[PDB]
Amino acid sequence: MPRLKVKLVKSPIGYPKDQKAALKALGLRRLQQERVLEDTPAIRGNVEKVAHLVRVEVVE
Amino acid sequence: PMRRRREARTDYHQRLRLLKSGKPRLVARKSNKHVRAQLVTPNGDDTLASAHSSDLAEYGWEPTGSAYLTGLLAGLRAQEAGVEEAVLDIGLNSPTPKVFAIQEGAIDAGLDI
Amino acid sequence: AKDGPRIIVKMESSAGTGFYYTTTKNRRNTQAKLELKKYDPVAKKHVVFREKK
Amino acid sequence: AHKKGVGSSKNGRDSNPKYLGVKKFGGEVVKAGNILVRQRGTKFKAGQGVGMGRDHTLFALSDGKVVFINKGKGARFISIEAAQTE
Amino acid sequence: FHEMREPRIEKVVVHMGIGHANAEDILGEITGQMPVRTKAKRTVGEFDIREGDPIGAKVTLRDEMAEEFLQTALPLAELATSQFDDTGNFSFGLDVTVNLVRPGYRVAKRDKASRSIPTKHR
Amino acid sequence: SIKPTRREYISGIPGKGIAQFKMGNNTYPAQVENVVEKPVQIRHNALEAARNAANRFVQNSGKFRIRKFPFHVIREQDGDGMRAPFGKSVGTAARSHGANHDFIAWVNPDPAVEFAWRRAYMKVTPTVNIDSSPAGNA
Amino acid sequence: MELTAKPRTPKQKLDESMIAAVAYNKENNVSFALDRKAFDRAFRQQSTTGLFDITVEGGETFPALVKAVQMDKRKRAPIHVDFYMVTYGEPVEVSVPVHTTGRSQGEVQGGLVDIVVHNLQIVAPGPRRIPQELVVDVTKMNIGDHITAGDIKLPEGCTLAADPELTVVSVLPPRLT
RNA sequence: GUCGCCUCCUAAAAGGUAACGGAGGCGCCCAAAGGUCCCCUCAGGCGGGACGGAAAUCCGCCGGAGAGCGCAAGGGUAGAA
RNA sequence: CGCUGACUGGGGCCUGUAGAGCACUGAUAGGGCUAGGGGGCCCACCAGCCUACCAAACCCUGUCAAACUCCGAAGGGUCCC
RNA sequence: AAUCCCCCGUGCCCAUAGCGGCGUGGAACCACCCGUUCCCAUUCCGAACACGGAAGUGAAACGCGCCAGCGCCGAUGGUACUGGGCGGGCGACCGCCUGGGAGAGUAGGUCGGUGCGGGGGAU
Repeated sequence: MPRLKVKLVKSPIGYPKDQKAALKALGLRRLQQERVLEDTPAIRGNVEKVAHLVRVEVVE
Repeated sequence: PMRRRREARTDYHQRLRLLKSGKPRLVARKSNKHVRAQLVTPNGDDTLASAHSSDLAEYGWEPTGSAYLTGLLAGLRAQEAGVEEAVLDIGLNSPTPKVFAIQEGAIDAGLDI
Repeated sequence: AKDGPRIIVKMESSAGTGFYYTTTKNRRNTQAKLELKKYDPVAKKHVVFREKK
Repeated sequence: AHKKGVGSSKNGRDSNPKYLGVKKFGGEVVKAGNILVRQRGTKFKAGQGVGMGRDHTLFALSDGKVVFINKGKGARFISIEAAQTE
Repeated sequence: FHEMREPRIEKVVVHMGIGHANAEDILGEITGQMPVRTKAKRTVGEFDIREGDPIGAKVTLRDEMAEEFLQTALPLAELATSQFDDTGNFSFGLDVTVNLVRPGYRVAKRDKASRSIPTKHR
Repeated sequence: SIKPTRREYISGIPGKGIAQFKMGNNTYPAQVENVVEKPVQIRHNALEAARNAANRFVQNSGKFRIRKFPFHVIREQDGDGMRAPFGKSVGTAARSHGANHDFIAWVNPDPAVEFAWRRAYMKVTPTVNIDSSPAGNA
Repeated sequence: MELTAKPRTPKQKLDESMIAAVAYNKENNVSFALDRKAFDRAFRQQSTTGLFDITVEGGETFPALVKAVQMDKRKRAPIHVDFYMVTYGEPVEVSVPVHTTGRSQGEVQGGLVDIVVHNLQIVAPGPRRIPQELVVDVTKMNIGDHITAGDIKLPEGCTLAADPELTVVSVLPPRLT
């Protein structure tokens, strides 16, 4: 159940529409914060696309 | 042209005309030497050798009768299956006097048309 | 309509009396006093139908 | 009191062609595929086209409608498994 | 098989046509297969500009009929030479032609596998 | 890349007016030639010309071949002033797609023609690349 | 001559000193090897104009070399080649050159010259059987003359994977005839 | 100059967008291009003969229909409109 | 009203620019084969003759297109999970 | 009558079935064929459509096979273009990082593959 642990970086300030949603989606409130999830290609996708967005970590 | 637009003679599409609906492609394939028809009905349907000149030998009554019967019977064979109202199939040439013949078959055959 | 004495002339046609009429556009172009066809006035149904008007 | 020349300048107006309902959705006895009105609908989906194969619309009811040549008038039925006994 | 290539009639026309009414009626009496076709063009090489008129006369006649004609009509023509054209066939006179009929002729009639008639059979 | 109104409504179907292709002489191996790297609606005229002056200085054997040719064109001042601009044509050429097979100084041993083309580059306009072909130049 | 590689790495490979180049042969291929340095030398000789081969693991020392490729890129420095051998007695697709001399006819007297849209000659003689350098020049040149396929004049191996009358090599006015 | 409406291109590939940006058509008509039932296989090129030497008319071969459809384009499409 | 929404993963079905491509079309170059105009020669109704100048069309070597495309992705769409 | 070989009606896959070169089949099959008063029928003739019937024939359409010349199909490694991310040059533009990745271009592949029924051909 590869549990994913991402953080916040490079404010999406003014950056692509959607991209943001992928923000509020994955669950992204305040800045430079850390959240985690299951691999799930879903959640996965989003995040990834967000790529440069911040940082992903394989945790649990 | 597309396969059916460079050769010539057929009209298959004047078959698809009845295809739309009405009942079985009471299609009647001819070849003088004799007459042979099936029953292509919609849905990758099939047939039931309803009437053929050989099925019951080819007799010795030429055109006339042949048909007269081949049909009738045919019509007989089918209405045993569970059809009822079947659409005609000029298969080819113009409802020639043959044709017309067979035709009779069906009709007389009680298989409405 | 746009009444244009140009081979373009609008006309109708009675129903032997079937009573009234029914719409139609025309053109002297050919066959002048020519104009017949059947329909069905409130009068039963069908009925010969001259067109002239 | 007339109009001029050597000014080609001649904007064009509007249309509104589509595939409405695209391929394989909730089928409703209504405007099937469109790109030629006066159209003459057909039965179920359509697969005939200046392309080769065919197209299914896992959606079945009364009928749909054509577009005059394009797409490819319907006829290759295809009610859909969602048309059996309740 | 020398029972092949070895000939057996095949068509054979004989006609005429003037920038024109009836002259073809002199045509009907000599045979029995009236030709009714429309020549044309649009110039003044004879006063034939009219590009859509009925002047072309052509009394088709292969087999059977042609026979009676090849017959009662083959005596008054005096030549027998040159007038012999490639495509096994030839045309003389006020307008008449006839085509050969080697064994590999017909096929050229099929809508399908229309063998462009090989040049060793014809 | 603004281009024209159509190949037969505005200005399309011409000869473009120029001085044909081939010159110099044959040659099986010796690969002597010229190409570029610059992008530019190659200045027709300028073009036509150029190449030519090329022959002007040589004469005979050296594939004075040349693989170019404009075929579309610009437009500007004609009518009112500056606003709603109709169009008056003038000056067709062809896009020198960021480098490519220009013209060829092709022949056995005849640099007396290499220098030529050379003189041919000098000219031209958009810089140009001096080069050889499969093998080089002998 | 040598050239190695065949894993799955084109970018870096396609970079530095090693240029891609598939191991092509009737029936089988194998990751691209070779190198951007060998291509040089050899290629420099006369790619599909003679033929050799390299020893990679002594594997299969065979000929056929290149039947395609390109210095493509703008720069004019190839990258990503094709390689196919032929240990068979079927060798067809054989395109080897053909040279004249200078026979004086339209040139050293008429200044006139001659185009040679030909030069090469993709034919198919006696498989694994061709003179890396075949010459044929019956001479002739000047005025509005021209020679091409048809005439030609083929020695031994009777192929011609080609046709008659077509881009042979004529004589045109380097100025005027 | 120009304002309505029909098509192309512009629209970046769902749909759809300026420009006094490109080019071109319409304010008709056809009583029979109407409805069906029944039949047809184009242009063209080549080869052979009247009046015919472009350019017919017939006869014999070759043909993803390039002819065909009152009108502008574009889609269609002989199975055929 | 209450998990339906932007967004992502999956699955069909579509559009067909960029690119590329020459058999549709319109260019366009080097050339071969050829008949149209030449052109010089028997004086030339000769319509017989050779060949260095212009060409049409078919063939090879090549190349440009928004109102070209047998080819075709980036991607966007839309219903469902 | 509930297995293969063949021919015949005939369907799907819209050329890996088309072109064409040679060939083979007629006991069975099928056509060509033999005639034309009446059904119907040619703007001209029963050529095609058409009714009746042996002999004759496999020539022709046709069916199975062999042949790559024309076609049609068509990979791998490969280059353009580009969704996304970030750098260089005032410059038309160049490059990098990450997933997508064609046509043409050599290999080669093709001379259909497969449904249902009818006649037989295999006690």
